[PDB]
Amino acid sequence: GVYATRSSAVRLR
Amino acid sequence: DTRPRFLEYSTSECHFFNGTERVRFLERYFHNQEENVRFDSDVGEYRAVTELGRPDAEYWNSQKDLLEQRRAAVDTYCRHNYGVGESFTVQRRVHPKVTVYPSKTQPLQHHNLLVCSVSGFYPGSIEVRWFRNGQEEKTGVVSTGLIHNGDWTFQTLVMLETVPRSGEVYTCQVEHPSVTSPLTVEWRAT
Amino acid sequence: EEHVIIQAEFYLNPDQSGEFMFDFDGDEIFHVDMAKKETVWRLEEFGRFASFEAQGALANIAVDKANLEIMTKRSNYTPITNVPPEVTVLTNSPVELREPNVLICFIDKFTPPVVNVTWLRNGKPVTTGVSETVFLPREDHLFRKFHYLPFLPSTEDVYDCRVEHWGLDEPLLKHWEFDT
Ligand SMILES: *[C@@H]1O[C@H](CO)[C@@H](O)[C@H](O)[C@H]1NC(C)=O
Ligand SMILES: *[C@@H]1O[C@H](CO)[C@@H](O)[C@H](O)[C@H]1NC(C)=O
Repeated sequence: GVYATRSSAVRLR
Repeated sequence: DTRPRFLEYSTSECHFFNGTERVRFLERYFHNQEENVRFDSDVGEYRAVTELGRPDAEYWNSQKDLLEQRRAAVDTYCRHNYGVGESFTVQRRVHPKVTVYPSKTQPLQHHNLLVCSVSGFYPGSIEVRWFRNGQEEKTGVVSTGLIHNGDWTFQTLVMLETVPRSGEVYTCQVEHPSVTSPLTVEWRAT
Repeated sequence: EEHVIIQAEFYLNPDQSGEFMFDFDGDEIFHVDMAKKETVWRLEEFGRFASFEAQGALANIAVDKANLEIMTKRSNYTPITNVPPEVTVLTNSPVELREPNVLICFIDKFTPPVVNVTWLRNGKPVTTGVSETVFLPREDHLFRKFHYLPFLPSTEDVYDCRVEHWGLDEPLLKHWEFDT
């Protein structure tokens, strides 16, 4: 099986 | 180096109850040890933890695609990753090694400390008790507490403060999820 | 809970250091070597049962780096407060003379995640057979770290784990010697 990454969100600039 | 440091830190946490029957997902964003914004699957939206995170909670809650990614995470991310490593994490069981050796509360003392060493086990839940001649010893028991070795094994030392008399037999008893019956090891006073 | 899986990641300035790892109930499942852009399994055998695309971690680190720049401006360049570590030296099993054992140096409750660790045998730096973990997460969001030194127990050898951290005025040395 393949571990999934939870992508990170980019903060407001 | 005395230059100021700036640390950006984030966790994506999956909390499992009763297998994967109940699952909670938490995404947390930190800056210099201060948590300022989080997503909690109990809520279904981002919430500011501090004022510094308010712009991001509002910004991220305006992104419907991001929110629905996070709302599905307990399934697509948490339950998925749980299944991926289940055989070698959740079902990991390593038998403890149990030995007993005498010690001293201070140098220049007679052997007045019995050490029950319980090592190399996984998971970390363990129960260690002392007996003397078939009777449980509940006083004078001191321990290291549960020690993590950082390598998917644990250990503990459970010590009994006692003055052994000739012919006395002490027993260390250990319970651990890897066994369905208690492990016992005896020590005899010379 | 019954189990908790945590994906932890950070990026640090001005060191330009990033880390990405998975934690299961306090143990590391794997981390990503940023230099080699490769997955590193905590136990070798893990790699035979599962896999991970390291490129996913590199992408998150790029986001963490971007988010750091944004937060540093927002907080008016407020520096992190150093929290110095607690250090404990122990063996992974009861010591028996001439019986191969492992010294463990546990570095705990510190931030930022930067440390200099040296093993000393009789006051001399030793690097043979040493190993270490990456920075591991805590519930209070401080960090921990493990260093290991395999050794042959003797009555004529003493050991120290020496730890340097910006929160410390002087290096912290934790001692080990054969117990009578
Ligand atoms: C940063 O400085 C600006 C400009 O003076 C100020 O408005 C803001 O409140 C400050 N933010 C802090 C101290 O977190
Ligand atoms: C580690 O040592 C290097 C020198 O090799 C130094 O520049 C750095 O500041 C040290 N780090 C810590 C945390 O003391």
